[PDB]
Order: sequence, then structure tokens, then C-alpha cells
Amino acid sequence: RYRPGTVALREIRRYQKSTELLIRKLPFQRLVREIAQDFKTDLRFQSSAVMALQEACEAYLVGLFEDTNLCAIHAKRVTIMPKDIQLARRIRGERA
Amino acid sequence: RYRPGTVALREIRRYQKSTELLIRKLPFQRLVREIAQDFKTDLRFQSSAVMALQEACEAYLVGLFEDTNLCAIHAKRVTIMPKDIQLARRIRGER
Amino acid sequence: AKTRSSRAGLQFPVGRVHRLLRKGNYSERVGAGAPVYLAAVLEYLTAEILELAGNAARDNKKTRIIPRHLQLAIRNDEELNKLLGRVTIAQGGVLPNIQAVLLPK
Amino acid sequence: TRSSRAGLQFPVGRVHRLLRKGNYSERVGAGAPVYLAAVLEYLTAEILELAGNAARDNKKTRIIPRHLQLAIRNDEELNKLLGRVTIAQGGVLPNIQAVLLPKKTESHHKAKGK
Amino acid sequence: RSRKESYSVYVYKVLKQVHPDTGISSKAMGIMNSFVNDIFERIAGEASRLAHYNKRSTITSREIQTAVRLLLPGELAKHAVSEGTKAVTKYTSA
Amino acid sequence: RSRKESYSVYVYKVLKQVHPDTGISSKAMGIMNSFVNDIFERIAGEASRLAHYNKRSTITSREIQTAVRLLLPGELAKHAVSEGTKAVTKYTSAK
Amino acid sequence: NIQGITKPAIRRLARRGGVKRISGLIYEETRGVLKVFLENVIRDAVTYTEHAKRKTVTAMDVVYALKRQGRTLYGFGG
Amino acid sequence: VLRDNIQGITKPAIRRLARRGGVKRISGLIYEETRGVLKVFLENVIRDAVTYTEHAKRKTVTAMDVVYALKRQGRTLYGFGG
DNA sequence: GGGTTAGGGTTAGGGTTAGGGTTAGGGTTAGGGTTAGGGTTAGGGTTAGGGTTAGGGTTAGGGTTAGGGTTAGGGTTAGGGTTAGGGTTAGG
DNA sequence: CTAACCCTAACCCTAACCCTAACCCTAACCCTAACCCTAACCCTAACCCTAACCCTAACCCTAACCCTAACCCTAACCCTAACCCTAACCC
Repeated sequence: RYRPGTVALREIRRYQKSTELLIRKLPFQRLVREIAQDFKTDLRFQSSAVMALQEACEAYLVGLFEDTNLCAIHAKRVTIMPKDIQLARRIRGERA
Repeated sequence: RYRPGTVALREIRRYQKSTELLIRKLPFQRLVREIAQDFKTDLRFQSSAVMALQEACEAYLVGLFEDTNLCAIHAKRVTIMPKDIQLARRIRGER
Repeated sequence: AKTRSSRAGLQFPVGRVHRLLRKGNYSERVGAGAPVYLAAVLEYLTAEILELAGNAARDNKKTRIIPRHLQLAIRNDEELNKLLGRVTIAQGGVLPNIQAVLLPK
Repeated sequence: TRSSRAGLQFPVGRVHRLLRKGNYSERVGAGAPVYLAAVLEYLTAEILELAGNAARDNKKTRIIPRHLQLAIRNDEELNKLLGRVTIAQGGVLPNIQAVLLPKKTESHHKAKGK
Repeated sequence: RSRKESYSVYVYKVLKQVHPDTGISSKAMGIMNSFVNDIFERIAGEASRLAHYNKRSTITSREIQTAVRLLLPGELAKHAVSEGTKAVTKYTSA
Repeated sequence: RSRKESYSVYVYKVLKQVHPDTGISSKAMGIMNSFVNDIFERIAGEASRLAHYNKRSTITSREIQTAVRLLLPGELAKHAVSEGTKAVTKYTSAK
Repeated sequence: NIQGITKPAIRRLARRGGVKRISGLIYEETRGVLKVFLENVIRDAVTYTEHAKRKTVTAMDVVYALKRQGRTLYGFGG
Repeated sequence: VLRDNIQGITKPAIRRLARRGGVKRISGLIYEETRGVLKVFLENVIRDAVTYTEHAKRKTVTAMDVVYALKRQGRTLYGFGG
């Protein structure tokens, strides 16, 4: 029995000290193949490409979450909002 | 006699509809030469380079002011603060 | 007949692009249809840019092409804004798109 | 060999052949590849020194991508030289912000009815 | 003196072809020349990269077509590809 | 069976020269190889751009030195320039 | 397949990124952003594979597309 | 020796720049922060131009070297030069 | 400055599950087998590339004088903070 | 099924753009004596055109000695309840 807003730092440190992968393998491969089937069908993937794309997406999501957390901290708010991710995507230059 | 926070839009539209230069020439040239004298002395400038640098600095300042105004609007504040320009310089990636 | 402009149906020079590609040391062998393709792409891009500039000049009640009209045509088109993102035009201008909060209310 | 004459260990003929095959210029010099090899050797020595320092600080005798990522993110010069560089299986820095903290106890346990 | 490129006569001819009632200035001509030079440099760099990646020595129209399809977004890319294929067929038939 | 570059033996020799009590892995070796390849590609591109801008056909050590001074910041740039000049003088004095 | 990214996955990603509090629509917004990025990357890889006269996307084409987009990746491939 | 050139950017200049950029309200330290940022950017650009001029075996910085430095930094400029 | 009074971290003691050490077979690399394929020179002239004079048509670089910012200053009201629990709404 | 966020409804002042008139610096020119950029060979030494047989560099040989995750065990690194300057602000 603990109080809220205290045990989150332990999980944050545990996830930051580890360099393992969080996203799965079969659902990500299925989503990648479903997206690739929209352009040209009969496409294959040598696994390594899917892992590289997953690592790139993980790095991009980590950077976006860091920018959103910094913007929320500057805006005097521990929580995040869709307007925060909109401001992040607008200031970073990627679209809009 | 007018009220505050109303005549600023007229000046904004007047400055946006015009494509003239706001920064001077002799002080900018003096500052550029003083900065260039720190690295290597006996340097000259063919005016056109100083004008190109001034135009680039004007575009950069306009973009920075636009980003700061957008961040301040998102932060529910019409005015700007040094923390806003710090957040802008941190998110944009430039140092 | 004697020039490639009368055979390919274009106006941009092909031999100039071929000589520039041969002098730029980009590859060992530069083809002959590749410069024609590049000239056609450049011609289409120039035609689209000139059409946008003429439309902006006609909307601004002007018969000439000024950098302001080019900047307006670039910032108005979404495709031209994505193709030329970090492009600064001297003596161009900005868009007077006032925000919804920046109003006298 | 050029390694016994220039006092280096990186190959010079390999860089010269790569520059001649890459079609970067019409004539590639002979001292320019030596300069590039010396610069690459100094950069590799600095990177290996940072990796060894990180491994010694982390109580490890090997070079892992985590140590390389830590040495890259710790040095300000290496962060500016390699800005938008993503290293697979590297990691991030656990630099918690000043606001993201448990702070203090307001009213014992945030209870005004006691 | 010397001799410069200055892509101006062809741009003026294209402008007179699409709109003979309008003109152009020196600043606009310089901007168009810089844009054309930047596009040509980007196309040459993309073609060189594709040739170095495909382990080839020659350059064909397929490399420049792919470079245009990668640089240009969608509608402009498809229009440029169609116009280039039409010009190639016209140059090959005649 | 083909043949790949794989800059590994030289990196291992440099590591044993600076610290013979430590080793390296395959992932770290691949990361170092990719970094070296990227640095070499950037240097080659900068040298080609400088040669095309200076209207020259040959490439000397001054072009690569300027490319290093432009890519590297300050202290690392000056250290690399000094080490390159020392290596050039050592290679010139000893044929 | 778009709903494959579960809620605990985004929660762990936000905890690793330093986020201490998540709203509701953040998951859907991150899903859309990831879908758009994956679509663009897959389109670039398909164009590269079609230029290389191949069908199966390899790691070299992925590295080339990542370098063209502006985000290099080390370790994976060569 | 040249001095007092950092304070050349007057207050009305930054006010007009902010009005053109869409800023409807300016604080106090914004002027000093913009002055420092412009000084840093000018220092970097001048250093790059000096390096380019020293590589070109020249002294006076021309417009071509300025365009080259702007393209190397990552911000192209059209119109000025060629 | 000082009228006291909201507000900043903080470390004695209590807390038990979170770091400390730890440990055993094969998992993970490094000094050993060989030969052929690039790394590295050793004989021949040459063509892109350095040294040096002058002259030449500039062009960065000495200065006038008069008016639009320039700041000269203030208000006062307007857009900035400063918070009560209310359901409440996301957190383990 | 728990307590700290959390967002707008009570209330604050110190920061904060509009402002006309003493203002006295800079911008179209002006030669002018000091000077860096470009054209004809001179000639000269370093690198391309390519042998020689070399001394050195890639897969594997079976072990080699200090690399895995995890097999018993000690004990203290963050959890929470009193506590002492320190700058904050209104007398």
C-alpha cells in the first residue's frame, strides 16, 4: 500500500536503466505488412528490416514523448494533452 | 484617443503588407565588422554580403518570433517571456 | 531537325544539362535520355511556377512578377510549401494570418 | 607500407582507392588521404578512450552500445558532432526534471479534515 | 571578361509560351535561376547516390525518374513522370 | 563468396594501443564502422564541394584540412589539424 | 492491425520517455503519428526496392531510406 | 577599436520585427535574449565565412562564399548572388 | 529595512521485497590452421598546377546636412496571477 | 480503491505598450594614393603507364582462460516523519 504519484519514479528508473524492447514482434510485423500491402502486394520482409523500423519508431516515439513532457513541464502541467502533441508537431517542423 | 490592445493589429497589418527593411545599415555593418575583427583582422565586405547576412538574420528573427508567439498562444498568454524563447531554442534543436 | 528542342518538343536546353552533368563528376557515364527527362521535369516545374506567379499577379492587380508574388504563390500552395520548406526568399514577405486569440474580442 | 612511414595505423591506400572509385574529384592527392587517415585515427582514439572510461565507470571490461551512447551523450562536443544520430540498443539518460519530483507533504497526507 | 550561364532566355520563352501578356524582373529571374540550379544539383546528387548504391557506372532515365518520384510528392511527381515519358517517346520516335 | 570492407582489425589495433586490457563486441564494431563510413562520406562530399567551388580539378591536403575545420567544432578541430600536420611532416621527412 | 499497439505498450513508452501522466486521446494521436510515419517509410522503402529491381525489402534499403529522410541508424545493417 | 556595436539594435527595431512576426506583446528581457541569439548566429556565420575565404585564398568575403556558408549551415537563400 | 506568516527541502526512524552478492555449464570469442587477392611500390614524360610583373577599371572607403524617429516622461486598465474545495478522474 | 493532481472560478499589483516633443547621428556621393588580382614563358620535380615477386592478410584449427545469466545466501539506498537557515514580502 503506497500513495499515488510516488511509485512512478521507480518504474521510470527501471524502464530507463533497461535497454530492452517494449513493442512486440508479431503485431508489429502484421501492421507493417498490412501497410505495405496498400501500395504493392506480394511483399516480403527479412525480419531485420522490421526490427530496424521498430527501433526507429521507438526512438522517434521516445523523442516525441520527451519533447511533449518538456513542453508540458514548461506549461505548468504534469499531464499531457492532445494540444501538447499538436504544438510539438507544429514547432518541430514535421507537418503543420 | 483610442483604447489599448486595439491599434496593434493595424500596425501589424501595415508591417506585414510591406516588404521593406527594418534594421539599419551602418550600425549593422559596424557590428559585423567588429565581430569579424575578433577572428582575423584586416577584413573587408562588399556590402552585398552584409545585406545578405542582414536578410538572413531578419528571416531567422521572424521565424523565431513566430514560433515564440505560437508557443505563448498555446500556453494561454498573449505576452512572451524569456522562458518561452528558451523553450523555443530547446525544441527547435538549435542548442 | 538540328536541335533537340525541335525533336523533343521542349524549350529547355539538353546539351547544357548534359555538359553540366559531365563536368560535375557525378557519374562515369551520363546518358542521353536522362538529360531530356530532367529538362522536361524542369520545364514542367517552371511552367507551374510561372502559372502560379501570373495568377498571383492577376489577383494583386499587377502585370509583372515581383518577389512578393512568388513568395505568396509559394506559401499558398501546399505542395510548393512542402517542396520548398526551408527556403528564404529575399524581399519576399510573410502571410498576414492573424491567430484567433490575437483579436480585439 | 605507409603505416611505418607516417606513424599511423589506419590504411591510406584503402581511403585513396575509395576516393578514386567514388568519383568525388578528377585527381585525388596523396597527402590528403594521409590527413584523413590521421583525423579518423584521432577520432577513433578519442571515441575508444571515452568508451573505455564509461566501461570502467560502469564496472565492465567490454564495450557495449550502452557505454558508447553514454559517452556520446555525456560529451558536449560529441553531442554536437553527432546530433541526429540514433544508436540501436543504446539507451537514454535518466535526467529527471526538477518539477517531476515527489515534492513534499502538504497537509500531512493532503487531508484538511484531520 | 568571362561568361556566365544565366538561365534567362529559356525562362522568358516559357513565360511567353504560357502567358505572353506578362513579364519578369531581374530579381525574379535570379530566384528562378537559383531554384533551377538547386533542383539540378539535388537531381544530380540523387542520381549519383543511386548509381553508387546499385553498383553501376552508367546513368539511364530510370535513375532520374526514381529521383523525381522520391523528391516530388505525389501529384507533381506523377505529372512530371508522365511528361518525361511523353518527351522520351517523342524523342525516340523522331 | 564476396568480400566486404569491415573496418575491424585497425579498430582493434587502436583499442589495444590505447587500452590493451579492454575489448570490443560485434555491435560496437559495426557502430564504429558505420560512424567511420559516415565521416569519410561527409569528408569526401565536402572536398568535392570545395573542389567544385574553387574551380579546381585536383585535391590537396588543404581541402580536407578546411573540411575538418568546418565539420569539427573547435578544440577537436585544432587537435585533428595539429595531428594531421604532424603526420604530414613525418611522412614528408621520411620517404 | 492499427489497434495492435496496446495501452500498456504506450504506457511503458511514456514512462521510458519521462512522462508521469497520460491523458486519453494521446494514445490515438501517437497511433496516428506512428501510422503516418510507417506509411511514409514503407513507401520510401518500396520505391527503393522497385529501383533496385527487387521485391523483398532488405536492411540496406532501410538504412538508405532512413538516411534520405534525415535520421541515421547505427548498429542494424552496415 | 570598434565597441558599443552590440547595442546597435535599437528597441524600435525589435518592436517592428515582433510586430511583423505577429507578436502583440513584448516583455523586457526579450530584447536582450534576441540580441544575444543574433550575436551568436552572426558569430557562427562570420566564422564560417572567414574559413571559406581562407580556403579560397582571399580576404574580402564575397556573396558566393556567403551563399555557400548558408547552404552548409542548412538555410538556403535565393535572390542575393547566384 | 521588519510586521509574522505561508512556503522550501529534509533527515530520525520505520519499512521488506530490490539492491548487495551469486553461480555453472556450455554460450561466447581469440590465438591457431592457408593461400590468393588486393596493399604497396619500381621502371618510363606529362599536363594540371605553382612563381612573378604590371596594369587596370574598378570599389571599399575620408567626408556633407537636414527630419523621423526618437526615447522623454507619465497613466491606468487590462491582461497577467492567486486559489475553494467540487466532484472527479485518472493512478496502482 | 486509494490522495494529488488539477483546471477555472473567488480574488490580485508591479510590470508595461502608446506616446509627442528640446533631441544631433548617418547615407548619396568624392576623389585618391596605395595595392591585390591575372596574363606569356622559365623550368622542374613529382606522380601516372605500368612490372616484380613479394611479405602479408582472410576463413578457419581445437582448444584456450577469463566473456554469458543465474544459483544460494547476506544485509543496507530510497521512504517517510521532525526540523533549521534562507531568502520572500509587505511595515
